[PDB]
Amino acid sequence: SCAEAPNMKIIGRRIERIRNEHAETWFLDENHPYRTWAYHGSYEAPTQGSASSLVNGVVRLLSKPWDVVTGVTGIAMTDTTPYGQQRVFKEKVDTRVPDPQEGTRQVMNIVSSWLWKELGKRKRPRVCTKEEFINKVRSNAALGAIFEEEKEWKTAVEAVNDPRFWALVDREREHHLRGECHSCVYNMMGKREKKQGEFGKAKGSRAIWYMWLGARFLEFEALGFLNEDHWMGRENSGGGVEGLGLQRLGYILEEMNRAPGGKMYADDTAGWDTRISKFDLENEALITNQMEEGHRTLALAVIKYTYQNKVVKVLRPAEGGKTVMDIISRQDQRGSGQVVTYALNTFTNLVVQLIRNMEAEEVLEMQDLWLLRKPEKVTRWLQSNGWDRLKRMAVSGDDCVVKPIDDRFAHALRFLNDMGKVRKDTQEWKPSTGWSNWEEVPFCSHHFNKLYLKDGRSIVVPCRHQDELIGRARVSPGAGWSIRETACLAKSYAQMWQLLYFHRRDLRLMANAICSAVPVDWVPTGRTTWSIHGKGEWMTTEDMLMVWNRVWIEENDHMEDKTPVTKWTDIPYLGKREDLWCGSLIGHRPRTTWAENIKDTVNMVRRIIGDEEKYMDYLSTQVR
Ligand SMILES: [Zn+2]
Ligand SMILES: [Zn+2]
Repeated sequence: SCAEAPNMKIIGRRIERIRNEHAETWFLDENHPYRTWAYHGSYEAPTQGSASSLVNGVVRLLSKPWDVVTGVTGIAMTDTTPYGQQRVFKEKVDTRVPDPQEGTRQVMNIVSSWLWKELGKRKRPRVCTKEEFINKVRSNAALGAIFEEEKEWKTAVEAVNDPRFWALVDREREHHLRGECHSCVYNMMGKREKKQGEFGKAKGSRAIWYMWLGARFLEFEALGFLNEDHWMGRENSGGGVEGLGLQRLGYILEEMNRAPGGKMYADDTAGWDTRISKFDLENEALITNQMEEGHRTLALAVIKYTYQNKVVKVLRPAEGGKTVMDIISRQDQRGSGQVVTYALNTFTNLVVQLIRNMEAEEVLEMQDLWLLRKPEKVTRWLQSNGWDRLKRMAVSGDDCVVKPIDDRFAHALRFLNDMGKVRKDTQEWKPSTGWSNWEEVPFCSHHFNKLYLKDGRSIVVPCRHQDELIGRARVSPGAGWSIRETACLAKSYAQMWQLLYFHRRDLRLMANAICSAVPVDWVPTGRTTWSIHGKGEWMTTEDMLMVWNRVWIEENDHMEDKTPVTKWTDIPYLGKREDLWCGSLIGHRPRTTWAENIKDTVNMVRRIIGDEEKYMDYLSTQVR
């Protein structure tokens, strides 16, 4: 019910450009629903999104028992219509978290500037080049063109090979260096998901926003070194884990459990991106004091004009079926699709958890909440304990797992709530619940189990509820996708299961069915997960038994005995209790029928794709 006071001198340039590039249809809506955001104007626009997602036909026909399981059919029920997005905005994005008291702002100031120093000892900030951007971007990124001069392209790889795209970039950078910002504007779309189960992970209603491709280069140019040089990697950050895949996250949770201390706390912040305060964006900007003078100017141009002052375009339903685009402003919060969204969240989250250990270890008191009593004590505790507490953390974005020195961590909440990083689904002052067994700790939408191998070895495999994995695969990201295109996406989900969730009985059988129903020569396409830890080693025509040995045996630094595994039958499953607990259907009437007649179902899918294609029998590589 307060703010914004829009800094019109910084954002007003882009406002009048969007206004005057639509000056015939620009108007001011008196009935706009934006309470905590700064409204600027509206103009007519076509509709976008869909009330429901299309279902992958190949995966659906090969997963009949789950047509009645609400846990998997609900994942395809995402809503992206302008009405569905506005329902998310008024609930999760149109908020205002009160300012932390002055004493709390001091701790964040001290700890943040301390971590940037530790993070930049073995590393050196630098500018990122044009060729680094051309090699990193995939053929189909988000073009995100919003202006007239920016809609000259159709694909992302097409733009980067055109000297015209790098001409618009040079002008905006020259606009930045002169003190203005002319074209860095966010596109915002929303997803309202019909959800969920009790403790189902990963997917909730959220807002997705990103800038256009040229703006994200200037973003990647000034601060892209955080991702390219692996500043949030575990080797350099201690508590980070950037770069490690789902085949390695389990070992860290096990590594932490052996160290002495209390329980393992994996509390989850509700709406982490929205809970970012204007003081945290200042503390994240402390990295600017380590850059060369040419770099420092480019960085502040991105920070002041893209991070600390944002302009967003949002759709909204109007009268008579027509829709309309809104222009709004916001000074705090984090855009979900900023180039360094993951790195800046991992940093801030490390600072938050570092502070929470202080409140538990009786370093900070309620005195310090409203005014720092003795600020000389904060820097002392960080140098004799700060790095020891980072190495007992695992932070990936807004996901964190902390191993405190004792169980006073569960009650250290006053500094946490004042910083706005409130916990999800808990009373404001109820102590946090901890985990005694690391194999139950949630982290990155997964728990991690220890799989004992046939020859006396062991890997730590990732695991999650089975309905979330089948439901995701049954989703086709767009209409008009061909039969071949949907089959290649089905092959990607199947071969991903063969690499990470092979220990699940239903997933290995369904994967062998999909691989037996999709032609053997066809190259898998698509994106099976948007998580940073899904490195995508399954996107290949290579024999999945070969790639299994590479990520679990050959290149596993936790596996000293590197003797290869020859058969798929030599790799066990989880215990039937653990498999059933995570959503398996072993023993049920319809699942047993589906397993018996899976060859008949695979043969029918083969006829949809074509009798002419060459197929392989991956079901005969499994007898049990
Ligand atoms: Zn700009
Ligand atoms: Zn499990």
